[PDB]
Amino acid sequence: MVLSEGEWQLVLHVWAKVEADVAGHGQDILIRLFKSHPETLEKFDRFKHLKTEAEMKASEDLKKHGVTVLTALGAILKKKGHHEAELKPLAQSHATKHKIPIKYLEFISEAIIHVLHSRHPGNFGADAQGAMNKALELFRKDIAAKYKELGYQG
Ligand code: HEM
Repeated sequence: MVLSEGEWQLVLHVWAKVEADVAGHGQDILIRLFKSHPETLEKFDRFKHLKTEAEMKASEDLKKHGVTVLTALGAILKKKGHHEAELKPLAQSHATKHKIPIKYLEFISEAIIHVLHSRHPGNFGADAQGAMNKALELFRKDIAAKYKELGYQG
């Protein structure tokens, strides 16, 4: 898979909007993921005690982790597909430490797209969506490759 320059520009255009409230987005994205796919919460020792949306929104630590996740993702997308060095420490931790199947990266991808629509009603069109989808798909495929490289079936 390869994106056009056009597609990458739309991805980065949308990302600047995320970077205006990273905490806000990172918080909503984690919560969306936890709500839609509750089995993902169980992977988080620090958070799995959070039963409901209202509890999740009042956790400062969940908000902080959202910043962590979006910071790393942002550094990756900014590379426009030349992201191998950024991917390695990430593939390493999520494969060997955290034990996250690739299927869960598809779920958080869907969460990101949803939050982007919720947070940017008039901004985020069919085209930007198509671009973000391809960018996230690229990330998922290349991280799946790095899992296999480390000996893991993602
Ligand atoms: C765009 C997707 C993702 C990015 C960029 C990302 C990034 C990160 C980063 C930077 C960390 C902290 C350092 C590390 O442990 O590697 C982290 C920790 C973690 N990630 Fe992810 N992650 C992603 C998706 C997921 C998903 C889908 C799950 C589980 C369903 C997951 C589970 C975890 C866990 C359990 C930790 C350790 C959290 C802690 O207790 O501090 N990640 N992730």
